[PDB]
Amino acid sequence: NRQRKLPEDTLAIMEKFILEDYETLKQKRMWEVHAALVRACEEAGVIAPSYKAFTKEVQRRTGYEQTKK
DNA sequence: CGTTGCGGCAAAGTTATGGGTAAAGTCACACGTAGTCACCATAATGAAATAAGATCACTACTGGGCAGTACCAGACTCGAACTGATG
Repeated sequence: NRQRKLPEDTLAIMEKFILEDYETLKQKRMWEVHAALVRACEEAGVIAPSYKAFTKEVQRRTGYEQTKK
Protein backbone atom coordinates (compact mmCIF):
# COMPACT_ATOMS: atom_id res chain seq x y z
CA ASN A 1 0.00 0.00 0.00
CA ARG A 2 2.03 2.92 -1.35
CA GLN A 3 -0.90 5.35 -1.19
CA ARG A 4 -0.13 8.34 1.03
CA LYS A 5 -2.40 8.30 4.09
CA LEU A 6 -2.05 11.97 4.94
CA PRO A 7 -4.33 14.65 3.44
CA GLU A 8 -2.85 16.68 0.61
CA ASP A 9 -3.00 20.01 2.46
CA THR A 10 -1.16 18.39 5.37
CA LEU A 11 1.55 17.27 2.94
CA ALA A 12 1.89 20.69 1.30
CA ILE A 13 2.16 22.47 4.66
CA MET A 14 4.68 19.97 6.02
CA GLU A 15 6.78 20.15 2.84
CA LYS A 16 6.78 23.94 3.16
CA PHE A 17 7.81 23.83 6.81
CA ILE A 18 10.58 21.27 6.24
CA LEU A 19 11.81 23.51 3.42
CA GLU A 20 11.63 26.88 5.18
CA ASP A 21 12.10 26.13 8.90
CA TYR A 22 14.44 23.11 9.16
CA GLU A 23 16.97 23.43 6.32
CA THR A 24 17.98 26.94 7.36
CA LEU A 25 21.07 28.61 8.82
CA LYS A 26 19.97 27.82 12.38
CA GLN A 27 20.43 24.03 12.83
CA LYS A 28 17.05 23.87 14.55
CA ARG A 29 16.16 20.54 16.12
CA MET A 30 13.32 18.43 14.76
CA TRP A 31 11.09 18.79 17.84
CA GLU A 32 10.84 22.59 17.59
CA VAL A 33 10.14 22.57 13.85
CA HIS A 34 7.50 19.87 14.36
CA ALA A 35 5.91 21.98 17.10
CA ALA A 36 5.82 25.02 14.82
CA LEU A 37 4.33 22.90 12.03
CA VAL A 38 1.65 21.58 14.42
CA ARG A 39 0.80 25.12 15.51
CA ALA A 40 0.49 26.25 11.88
CA CYS A 41 -1.64 23.20 11.03
CA GLU A 42 -3.97 23.93 13.94
CA GLU A 43 -4.23 27.50 12.65
CA ALA A 44 -5.05 26.22 9.15
CA GLY A 45 -7.54 23.56 10.26
CA VAL A 46 -5.65 20.61 8.74
CA ILE A 47 -4.33 17.31 10.09
CA ALA A 48 -0.99 17.58 11.89
CA PRO A 49 1.47 14.75 11.15
CA SER A 50 3.08 12.94 14.05
CA TYR A 51 6.69 13.45 15.11
CA LYS A 52 7.76 10.09 13.71
CA ALA A 53 6.44 11.14 10.30
CA PHE A 54 8.48 14.35 10.47
CA THR A 55 11.65 12.48 11.44
CA LYS A 56 11.09 9.87 8.72
CA GLU A 57 10.59 12.43 5.95
CA VAL A 58 13.54 14.50 7.18
CA GLN A 59 15.47 11.23 6.91
CA ARG A 60 14.32 11.12 3.26
CA ARG A 61 16.02 14.45 2.43
CA THR A 62 19.54 13.52 3.55
CA GLY A 63 22.64 13.76 1.38
CA TYR A 64 24.40 16.82 -0.05
CA GLU A 65 21.58 19.36 -0.41
CA GLN A 66 20.44 19.28 3.22
CA THR A 67 23.97 19.26 4.63
CA LYS A 68 24.84 22.25 2.45
CA LYS A 69 21.64 24.11 3.38
C1' DC B 1 -23.52 -44.12 -13.38
C1' DG B 2 -19.55 -43.76 -10.70
C1' DT B 3 -14.90 -42.12 -10.38
C1' DT B 4 -10.85 -38.92 -11.47
C1' DG B 5 -8.42 -35.20 -13.01
C1' DC B 6 -8.91 -30.22 -14.35
C1' DG B 7 -10.35 -25.57 -14.09
C1' DG B 8 -13.34 -21.17 -12.49
C1' DC B 9 -14.69 -18.40 -8.04
C1' DA B 10 -14.16 -16.23 -4.13
C1' DA B 11 -12.79 -15.87 0.55
C1' DA B 12 -8.09 -16.56 3.07
C1' DG B 13 -3.32 -16.19 3.52
C1' DT B 14 0.97 -13.74 3.00
C1' DT B 15 4.06 -9.37 2.03
C1' DA B 16 4.46 -4.66 1.77
C1' DT B 17 3.82 0.45 2.90
C1' DG B 18 2.66 4.59 4.95
C1' DG B 19 0.33 6.17 9.57
C1' DG B 20 -0.07 6.60 15.16
C1' DT B 21 1.49 5.93 19.98
C1' DA B 22 4.05 4.89 24.28
C1' DA B 23 8.88 3.66 25.58
C1' DA B 24 13.63 2.43 25.29
C1' DG B 25 17.67 4.77 23.91
C1' DT B 26 20.98 9.02 22.86
C1' DC B 27 23.65 12.43 23.84
C1' DA B 28 25.32 17.48 25.62
C1' DC B 29 25.35 20.59 29.91
C1' DA B 30 29.64 20.29 31.94
C1' DC B 31 34.69 28.21 30.20
C1' DG B 32 35.65 28.28 25.40
C1' DT B 33 36.22 28.41 18.64
C1' DA B 34 37.73 31.65 15.56
C1' DG B 35 42.68 32.74 14.76
C1' DT B 36 47.30 33.49 11.96
C1' DC B 37 50.97 33.66 8.37
C1' DA B 38 51.67 33.97 3.20
C1' DC B 39 50.73 36.22 -0.86
C1' DC B 40 51.76 39.90 -4.88
C1' DA B 41 49.96 44.31 -7.09
C1' DT B 42 49.38 49.40 -6.72
C1' DA B 43 50.00 54.29 -4.60
C1' DA B 44 53.39 57.18 -2.81
C1' DT B 45 56.95 59.45 -1.35
C1' DG B 46 61.80 60.69 -0.92
C1' DA B 47 66.08 60.31 -2.80
C1' DA B 48 69.24 59.77 -7.11
C1' DA B 49 69.79 61.62 -11.10
C1' DT B 50 69.02 63.74 -15.35
C1' DA B 51 70.03 66.00 -19.83
C1' DA B 52 69.92 69.89 -21.13
C1' DG B 53 70.62 74.63 -20.10
C1' DA B 54 73.32 78.86 -18.35
C1' DT B 55 77.05 81.48 -17.68
C1' DC B 56 82.40 82.48 -17.52
C1' DA B 57 86.59 82.85 -19.72
C1' DC B 58 89.56 82.99 -23.71
C1' DT B 59 90.83 83.48 -29.01
C1' DA B 60 90.44 85.12 -33.26
C1' DC B 61 88.28 88.07 -37.18
C1' DT B 62 86.61 92.01 -39.21
C1' DG B 63 83.69 96.75 -39.63
C1' DG B 64 85.00 101.25 -39.36
C1' DG B 65 84.92 106.99 -37.34
C1' DC B 66 86.89 111.25 -34.72
C1' DA B 67 89.97 115.17 -33.55
C1' DG B 68 92.26 117.79 -36.58
C1' DT B 69 94.07 119.98 -41.20
C1' DA B 70 93.52 122.85 -45.35
C1' DC B 71 92.16 125.82 -49.40
C1' DC B 72 89.30 129.00 -52.31
C1' DA B 73 87.17 132.34 -52.74
C1' DG B 74 82.23 135.53 -51.72
C1' DA B 75 80.54 139.04 -48.93
C1' DC B 76 79.69 142.40 -45.23
C1' DT B 77 82.02 146.04 -42.40
C1' DC B 78 84.82 149.94 -41.80
C1' DG B 79 89.77 152.84 -41.20
C1' DA B 80 91.39 156.28 -43.87
C1' DA B 81 91.02 159.46 -47.04
C1' DC B 82 88.60 162.52 -51.19
C1' DT B 83 85.58 165.77 -52.51
C1' DG B 84 81.34 168.82 -53.01
C1' DA B 85 77.52 172.05 -50.75
C1' DT B 86 77.04 175.47 -47.41
C1' DG B 87 76.04 179.24 -43.64
